[PDB]
Amino acid sequence: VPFVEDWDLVQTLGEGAYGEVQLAVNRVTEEAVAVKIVDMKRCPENIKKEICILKMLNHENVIKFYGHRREGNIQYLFMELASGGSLFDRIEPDIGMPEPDAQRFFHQLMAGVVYLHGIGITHRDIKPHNLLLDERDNLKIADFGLATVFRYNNRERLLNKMCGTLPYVAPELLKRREFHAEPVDVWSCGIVLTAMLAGELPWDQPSDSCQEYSDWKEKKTYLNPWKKIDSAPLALLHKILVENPSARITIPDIKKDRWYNKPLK
Ligand SMILES: COc1cc(C(=O)N2CCC(N3CCN(C)CC3)CC2)ccc1Nc1ncc2c(n1)N(C)c1ccccc1C(=O)N2C
Repeated sequence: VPFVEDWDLVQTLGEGAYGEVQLAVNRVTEEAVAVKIVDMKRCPENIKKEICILKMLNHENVIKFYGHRREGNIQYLFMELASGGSLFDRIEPDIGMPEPDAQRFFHQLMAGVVYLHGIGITHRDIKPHNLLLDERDNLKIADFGLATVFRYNNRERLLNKMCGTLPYVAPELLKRREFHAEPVDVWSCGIVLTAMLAGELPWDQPSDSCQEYSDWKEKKTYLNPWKKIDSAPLALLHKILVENPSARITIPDIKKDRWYNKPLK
């Protein structure tokens, strides 16, 4: 039975490259939090950056950082517990989920992304495994290990590093030497929305050599996953998944969309 200062580490909630996440229970107060354990030896620069960004975050749709402790080579990051687990586990394969549930989660995801963008942070790996749920099914954006600053002192910096998850990544990230941060997070949110409504990802990657990607650019929406999605949400996906990032819809314009504003069950 291991432990750190006043807390005991009681079960493994997830694993991952750098380490694992444990459910941590304060023996005394009985509060329960999640602890991300990282083996600094197994990079120490990387956690310096992650903790720094983590301390900036204060929003109801973003995971909260409570503090940390270095104990020799291991860093313990104390963070909010999302006891409903992941959005990934609410998606039925080949089905999706009810449209009203998808719309609610989409609203919550936009609120968290507008918050991050407004403090000049980009997440860079939005996908259902990184979107967690509290006990009342409120969404929380999680995993800031690839996050970075894109605006500082009111001045934007373009990105150049390749990163993320291929099926969710925007096409400019594969084709351009440097690109703007915000339209890349908007694109990944569009892939999430397709997942929630269809239970299927549309392509392996958004390249000219991928047939499924070519089929979309040729507007063949009688094919899957598109043919499973109602016309109203499909019209929003046509404005998000636009190849040219400067023609792609922005978040203030998403908030004006017809489906975004439709009252549902
Ligand atoms: C009790 O908290 C968690 C539980 C589980 C999990 O295995 N289940 C099993 C099914 C369970 N029920 C759902 C409701 N249903 C009616 C019954 C079944 C939901 C929870 C998964 C994750 C939980 N919480 C959690 N918090 C923060 C993380 C993190 N993980 N990890 C692992 C992360 C994973 C991805 C990205 C970021 C994190 C992370 O940084 N933290 C802090």
